Amino acid sequence: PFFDVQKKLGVDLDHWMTIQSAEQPHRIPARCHAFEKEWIECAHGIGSIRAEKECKIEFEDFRECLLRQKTMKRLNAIKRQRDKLIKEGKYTPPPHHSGQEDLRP
Amino acid sequence: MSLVYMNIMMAFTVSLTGLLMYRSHLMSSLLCLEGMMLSLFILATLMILNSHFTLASMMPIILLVFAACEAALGLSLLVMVSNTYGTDYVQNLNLLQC
Amino acid sequence: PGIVELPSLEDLKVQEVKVSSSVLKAAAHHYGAQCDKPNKEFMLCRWEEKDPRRCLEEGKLVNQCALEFFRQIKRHCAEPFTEYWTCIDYSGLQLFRRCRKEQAQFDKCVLDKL
Amino acid sequence: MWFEVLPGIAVMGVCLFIPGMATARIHRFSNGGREKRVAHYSYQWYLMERDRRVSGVNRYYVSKGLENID
Amino acid sequence: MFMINVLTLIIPILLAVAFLTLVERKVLGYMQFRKGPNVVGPYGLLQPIADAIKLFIKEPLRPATSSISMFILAPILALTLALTMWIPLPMPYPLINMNLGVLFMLAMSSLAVYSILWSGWASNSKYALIGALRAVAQTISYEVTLAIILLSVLLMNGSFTLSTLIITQEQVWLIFPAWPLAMMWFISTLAETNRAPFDLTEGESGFNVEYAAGPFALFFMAEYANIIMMNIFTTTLFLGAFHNPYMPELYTINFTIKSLLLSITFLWIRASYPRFRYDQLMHLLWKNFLPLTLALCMWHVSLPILLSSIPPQT
Amino acid sequence: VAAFLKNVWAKEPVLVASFAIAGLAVILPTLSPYTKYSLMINRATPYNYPVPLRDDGNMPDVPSHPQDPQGPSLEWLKRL
Amino acid sequence: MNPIILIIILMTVMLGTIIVMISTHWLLIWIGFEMNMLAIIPIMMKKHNPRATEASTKYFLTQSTASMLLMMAIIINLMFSGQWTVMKLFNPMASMLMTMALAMKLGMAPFHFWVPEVTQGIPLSSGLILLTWQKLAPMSVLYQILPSINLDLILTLSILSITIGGWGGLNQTQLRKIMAYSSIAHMGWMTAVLLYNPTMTLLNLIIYIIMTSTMFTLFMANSTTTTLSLSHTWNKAPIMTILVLITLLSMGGLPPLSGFMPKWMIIQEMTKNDSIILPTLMAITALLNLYFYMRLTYSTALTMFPSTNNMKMKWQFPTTKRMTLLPTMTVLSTMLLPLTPILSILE
Amino acid sequence: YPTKETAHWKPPPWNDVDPPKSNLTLNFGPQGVLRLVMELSG
Amino acid sequence: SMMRWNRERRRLQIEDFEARIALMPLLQAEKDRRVLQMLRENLEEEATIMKDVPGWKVGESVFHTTRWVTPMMGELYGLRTGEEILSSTYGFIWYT
Amino acid sequence: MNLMITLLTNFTLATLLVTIAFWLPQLNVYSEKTSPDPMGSARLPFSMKFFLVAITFLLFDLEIALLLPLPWASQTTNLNTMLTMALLLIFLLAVSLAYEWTQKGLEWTE
Amino acid sequence: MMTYIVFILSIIFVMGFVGFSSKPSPIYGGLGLIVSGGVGCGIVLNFGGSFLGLMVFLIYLGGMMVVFGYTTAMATEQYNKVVLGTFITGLLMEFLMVYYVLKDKEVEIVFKFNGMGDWVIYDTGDSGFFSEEAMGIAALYSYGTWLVIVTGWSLLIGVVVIMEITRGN
Ligand SMILES: CCCCCCCCCCCCCCCCCC(=O)OC[C@H](COP(=O)([O-])OCC[N+](C)(C)C)OC(=O)CCCCCCCCCCCCCCCCC
Ligand SMILES: CCCCCCCCCCCCCCCCCC(=O)OC[C@H](COP(=O)(O)OCCN)OC(=O)CCCCCCCCCCCCCCCCC
Ligand SMILES: CCCCCCCCCCCCCCCCCC(=O)OC[C@H](COP(=O)(O)OCCN)OC(=O)CCCCCCCCCCCCCCCCC
Ligand SMILES: CCCCCCCCCCCCCCCCCC(=O)OC[C@H](COP(=O)(O)OCCN)OC(=O)CCCCCCCCCCCCCCCCC
Ligand SMILES: CCCCCCCCCCCCCCCCCC(=O)OC[C@H](COP(=O)(O)OCCN)OC(=O)CCCCCCCCCCCCCCCCC
Ligand SMILES: CCCCCCCCCCCCCCCCCC(=O)OC[C@H](COP(=O)(O)OCCN)OC(=O)CCCCCCCCCCCCCCCCC
Ligand SMILES: CCCCCCCCCCC1=C(C)C(=O)C(OC)=C(OC)C1=O
Repeated sequence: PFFDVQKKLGVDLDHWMTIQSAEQPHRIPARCHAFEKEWIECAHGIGSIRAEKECKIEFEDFRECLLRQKTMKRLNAIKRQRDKLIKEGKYTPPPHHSGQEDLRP
Repeated sequence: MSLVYMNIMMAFTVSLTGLLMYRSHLMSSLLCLEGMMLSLFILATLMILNSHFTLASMMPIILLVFAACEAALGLSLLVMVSNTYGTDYVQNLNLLQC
Repeated sequence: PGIVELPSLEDLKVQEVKVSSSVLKAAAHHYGAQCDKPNKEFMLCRWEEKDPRRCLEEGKLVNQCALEFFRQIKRHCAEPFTEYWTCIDYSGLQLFRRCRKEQAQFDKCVLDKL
Repeated sequence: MWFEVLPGIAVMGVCLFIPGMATARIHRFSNGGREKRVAHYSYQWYLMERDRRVSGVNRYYVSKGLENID
Repeated sequence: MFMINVLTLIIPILLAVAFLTLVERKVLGYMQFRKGPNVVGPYGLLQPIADAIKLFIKEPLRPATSSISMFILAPILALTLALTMWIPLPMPYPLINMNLGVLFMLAMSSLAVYSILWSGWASNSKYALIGALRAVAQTISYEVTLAIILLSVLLMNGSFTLSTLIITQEQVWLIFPAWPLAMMWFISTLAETNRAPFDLTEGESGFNVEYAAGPFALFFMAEYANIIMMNIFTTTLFLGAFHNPYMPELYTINFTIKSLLLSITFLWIRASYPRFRYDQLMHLLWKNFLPLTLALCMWHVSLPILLSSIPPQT
Repeated sequence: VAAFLKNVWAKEPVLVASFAIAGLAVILPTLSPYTKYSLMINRATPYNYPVPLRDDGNMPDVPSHPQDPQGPSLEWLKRL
Repeated sequence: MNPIILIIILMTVMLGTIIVMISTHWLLIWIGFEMNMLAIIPIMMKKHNPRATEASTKYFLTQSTASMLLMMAIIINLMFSGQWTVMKLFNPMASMLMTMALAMKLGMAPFHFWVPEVTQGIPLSSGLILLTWQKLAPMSVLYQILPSINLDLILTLSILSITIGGWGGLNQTQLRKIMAYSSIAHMGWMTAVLLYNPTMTLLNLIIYIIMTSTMFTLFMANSTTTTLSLSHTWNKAPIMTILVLITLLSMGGLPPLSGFMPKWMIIQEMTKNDSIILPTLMAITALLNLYFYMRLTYSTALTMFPSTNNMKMKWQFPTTKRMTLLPTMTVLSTMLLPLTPILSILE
Repeated sequence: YPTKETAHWKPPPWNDVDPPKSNLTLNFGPQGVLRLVMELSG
Repeated sequence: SMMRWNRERRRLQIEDFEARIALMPLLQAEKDRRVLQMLRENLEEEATIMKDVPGWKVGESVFHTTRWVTPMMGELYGLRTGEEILSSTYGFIWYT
Repeated sequence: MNLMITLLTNFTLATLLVTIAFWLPQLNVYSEKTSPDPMGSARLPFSMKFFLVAITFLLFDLEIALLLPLPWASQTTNLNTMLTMALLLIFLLAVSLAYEWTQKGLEWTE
Repeated sequence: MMTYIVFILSIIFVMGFVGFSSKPSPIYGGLGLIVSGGVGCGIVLNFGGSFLGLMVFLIYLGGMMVVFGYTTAMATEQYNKVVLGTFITGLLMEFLMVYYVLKDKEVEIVFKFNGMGDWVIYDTGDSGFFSEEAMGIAALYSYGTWLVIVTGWSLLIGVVVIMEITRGN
């Protein structure tokens, strides 16, 4: 049994912590505020069964923001190809990627 | 995902297998339990700090407080059984087989 | 999925405000007072569009206005401002309370000149 | 009489004056004749790194003022 | 370049410890109607050198230790934690500027009891173990009031940063608004470093009875470094000095004088009163110091709100 | 009620002082007239950016410049 | 034990259960669990004999392991979802860890090894508190997370619990161990019907709570902890023998008693989802629980075991125990079958 | 059903109370002078 | 004395914060231009490198949306030397 | 960076001093000693008082960990709530101390 | 190799966990747990959590493991193949996992892990004039009223419980 005492009484005992996109002190944003907001605006009011299938792409984007497996895999592939081309000797790194750029500001 | 997450999961699994196989003493079981809590602390803290979840930063303090109260209760129980039998061996806690 | 669009390297080209942190801190109040309109336009565009590629031109205008602010400072009040940002720059935490006298001198000079 | 404890207290006072004076002199010497800059928060560190990038020497205490703008 | 700073921090600590031994002997002598050492050198200036060489050529005890690992490790921890509690001290600029230097010091002081525990357990004597357990209990029980007093004092500062503690006392000394906390803090630091009238291990077995003369000297040197560090911390907390940003030598000389006076007050305390019993100091802590510390903690939480005097966060 | 206080102040003065300090600490902030000053000093500290609002046409209260007369004032903080 | 301290500790146990029931945050679920366990430990050690300390030690170790597994599942769910709302879980590993943590807390087989020893080592009132109140919170947490529960895992745990409970209770002579194995079998039934209709689980939980409370209250009323001391009751108070006979018949699910209704509705629900082998197997296995219940009724009510001489000295005095709510739960556990459609209030 | 494994299994006590299964002595030697033998209870 | 000095310190802190508020629009513009330049340079070098592999699209976003996402630290400094990586990621934490 | 350099320097200086303090009289060849506590072979007596004061310290240390963020928390806008929660926490500290006091918890180590 | 500092610290953490989890003796287990807690606090500090790492040092190590070793000194009177065997095999699985991680820059055991350095996940922006974790902890007295109430009640009840069960009556 889940007795919703808080909704019956109007108190707010643990809803402030329950999500990351909630009211945070000093208006500090999280890394995945937008993705979580979009996923919540999907799943609200349609139940879990419909929300598990209807706009799953919002949840995939949220999970990709959270854990970042695809970005890590893409960086791994790019760096592996760069290492292979560097060792076989047909790629020269640019000056700005070797610490000789004298950055903008 | 990341790598230090894998290391903290493997540390938790090592401490869990240590707890789940007693050797001789109850104190070693308590130490394995508290190492499990420490691994939970590190994992949750790293996830919360990397995710920039500001309001979740209070959770590991509450986790530490509650599990240290748990450990105080366990130490009191260990002291009671040591006063009963003269040692904290796990082979003396076998009266309730009958 | 899609292909992320980035501006070309010529669109990111602008001449910069090449001054240090204490030089910016010494004239920070007058920079906020004088150059407020393009800064607030850029900040409104930034908080509304949520995309720097849609605020590149406003940032360019912000750079132009700041550069003209410092050119106007250099024309009339170079020496008191130089002393003020020097004594600001000596401090480790860059305090405003350790340099009240030079601050008053710079404020008086720029009030009667500009 | 009682003033003979004073050589030992003087040696102790010298040995306690040494670390603070050495630290202040090292911080002033290594940071171009200025105090060591405090960076307790990320905004102050961002100002540190911006000043290092704008120095042109890769050195955060070489501060350039009105001589750089056109 | 930084290693020069580290070396000029840590070598004068050992020099000041040796001359603290000499100064304490001479001051106790002149306070007991006699003289201290004045034969070994001019006014005893060569006494620590002779004593150190004698202790470093002494025969070792060679005990039947239960564990040689922690027998080695206890002086290691004692000396490392004695030397590592100096790096966030502002003199007026700390060697390692820490955002949370005060709580870092609290963590190191709380960690310092493992030397006592391991030295007691490594020795085979059970009476040595009992003495070590009693010393550990006294040490942690005074850690409690150290933490509460530091927490209540910091509410006038606004952060845990040790360098801001100079800025807070730019107007008046912090002993004026927090003198009961200052008295309780001084007694708690006196009982923290195991000094008279709380040095129960010298009254009727110590925790390091089986330790050799060399490691005993290392333990004693760590204890004296702890004494000097605690007095410097007390001076920074309650007796802050005037710091000119163009002349740091003024602050260095001023707090050096004040901390030397506080350490001489430690030696003055140690030769005036009889020792406490164990239950008497437990009564003094759990039943006298703790309720007043809690009351003053509540007072110093609720006071800056009602005075519109919340210190700035940064 | 009256002799009890005298007896307990002659016998345990430390507990009397502790309880008196505790009572002062718990009844004084509700009685002082400076708590509201702490409230509006804490709420007037500018931690983050004051993001501007797009001018639709009807905001007489919102200033168009920092030096404009309309807007919140900290003269009470400057004087106190 | 002080009456006031006992009152505060009991309200702390109920406060922990309430905190688990009403909260929407996983950390608050964890906090309520530790508050409940920490407060209930001194109820077990009321008498201060080595058996109570041994039972308390085993209970503490099991609950701490289950609690650490629960925190692990919560942290994994936070890592893979970024939130803490008590609802369906977003990882199969988190779901498996949480399901096994709740199974360890409930004492279902094969995590059942702590239940009979712990129940034997503690008094009858604390054993009643344990086996009745301690199971309200894990079943509520299971009631909140059923979209994420693996079906094979929970059904395996259920059938294992039922078989192991029946086979374990076949051999016992102490009453507390019999009650523990009976509890294990009933939680097997409750989590068997969980994924199809949790309202049937709530109804079975309520009926089992009432029947267990009646049996334990009769046990402390007669101050009997063994089979033979219970068999002495016919020469002291035969109305109690009639009451334990009807309650033990109702505990076995024999119609038309009120214990028939939970398994009847569970079998009704399981056949709607085309599961016919499992309800038949569970009924055939519950025949073993009926067997040792009927053995107890043989030893207590339907025969007259020999008594001793001092039973006369016990005849000369009346009872003064506060048998609280004993007639109410005696009636409600036997003659509630004609009010079977009352289960719609639990939906 | 007693088996070979369940042969040493005694019944529990009637009151469920198991039996609980001295003080320190110190020899303060001569290390005026005096030897002491102390029977201490904590 | 503490009340007067702490009120003055609060006023000084407010002045410092409002100076930072006046400054930071320019820093925001500079940071945006710098990160856009870093992304453009990394994309061009990826176009130069990622050529032999079949079925590789240069500059393909990993998300299903076209909303701007704040770049990772490994997305900017992933193609540079280890000294800049150490100075950017662990530079603030390790600073004394 | 500089902090762990200083930590390593302190650790290696301490271990250097300890190594010289140990192994330097080892180079002496003084003698071989046979050597054949007031209690000879008595078991350590288990005292509930020392364990009780240890557990009381641990619990008060936990409530200290709760009390620690007060200087940061005093800067909140909700000052009435923060003041009430702080006073409630220190009042719970005082109540636990008073319960230990009244039930003879601080007895013979007062 | 300096970019892999948190990874190396995690390796030391899990190695200490293998060492103390082999249960050689309760005091040696306590020493290994103290070392592992120090290394884990180093991990948290290198990730940016100064306050949480200093809480680990102040409360876990300086305040609680002291109690654990203090109880260990009051039992387990002072003076194996299994301990060495499990230590060796745990070191073997650990170093095999490290080699398989670093050889292919990807691994799967239960979840999928990536072998790159863990500096990639960091955030490229600044936090302004405050630290985020300190504000999150400081919001306990303003937001976490209920959390404060339940934690303080549990602590007081724990004091009462410990006083109850150690009395023996
Ligand atoms: C750092 C600055 C310098 C610090 C001082 C250094 C020099 C002084 C050194 C003194 C000697 C030190 C060696 C001995 C140490 C051990 C003895 C010791 O300290 O015992 C402490 C003694 C112990 O008390 P006790 O044991 O005598 O108490 C008797 C208790 N019974 C009866 C149960 C036995 O006193 C205290 O603990 C008091 C602490 C300080 C109290 C400060 C109160 C401030 C005023 C509050 C308000 C009062 C008015 C009423 C309310 C008004 C409200 C508006
Ligand atoms: C930060 C500051 C720290 C300061 C620490 C030190 C403080 C005290 C400083 C020294 C005070 C004076 C010491 C004087 C010692 C005795 C000197 C002397 O005259 O010795 C004579 C002795 C025998 O000579 P002989 O030739 O036999 O005589 C026949 C002739 N009629 O000959 C001998 O015994 C042999 C020669 C001995 C020479 C000893 C000289 C002093 C040694 C001091 C060591 C420490 C120096 C400072 C180190 C730190 C700073 C660099
Ligand atoms: C290769 C060649 C070198 C070989 C190794 C030797 C290195 C140098 C060692 C020190 C010098 C050697 C001579 C030592 C003293 C010999 C002369 C002597 O006995 O002088 C006695 C004189 C005091 O006379 P006294 O008999 O005490 O009379 C009492 C008053 N009626 O005494 C005095 O006046 C004072 C004597 C002071 C001795 C020197 C100072 C102490 C040692 C300093 C160096 C070593 C320690 C450095 C610091 C270590 C850490 C503490
Ligand atoms: C028996 C074994 C041996 C025993 C003797 C030796 C060990 C014990 C004695 C030494 C104890 C050292 C404790 C080190 C951690 C202390 C906390 C700390 O580092 O605080 C300083 C700082 C946090 O302050 P903050 O100002 O916020 O940081 C800069 C922000 N701009 O944080 C930083 O600046 C972070 C810097 C990067 C991370 C540093 C990590 C250090 C290495 C890991 C821990 C080492 C000790 C391990 C063993 C523990 C004890 C067994
Ligand atoms: C409501 C205010 C806020 C309350 C919360 C905050 C409290 C802060 C202080 C915390 C103190 C914690 C410990 C308190 C223990 C009190 C109980 C006690 O110790 O009773 C025993 C003692 C007699 O001593 P004895 O039995 O011999 O014990 C051995 C020591 N001699 O008995 C005594 O000495 C008598 C103690 C009880 C009477 C004290 C009366 C003090 C009155 C001061 C003036 C009024 C202050 C305003 C508040 C109302 C107080 C009633
Ligand atoms: C979806 C569902 C949500 C939740 C719905 C509500 C669920 C209610 C669950 C009730 C659980 C009851 C737990 C056990 C009783 C609790 C009270 C207690 O502490 O009783 C023990 C106490 C010990 O006192 P002592 O004197 O030591 O006893 C030894 C004998 N001399 O005192 C005694 O031993 C006194 C002797 C009589 C005790 C009688 C206790 C009867 C309690 C159960 C009543 C019936 C169940 C509740 C109503 C129906 C709920 C479905
Ligand atoms: C690097 C090594 C420096 C030397 C060691 C520390 C200084 C020597 C302390 C010797 C000492 C002195 C002088 C001393 O007077 C004394 O009595 C209180 C001791 O304790 C019994 C001592 O240990």
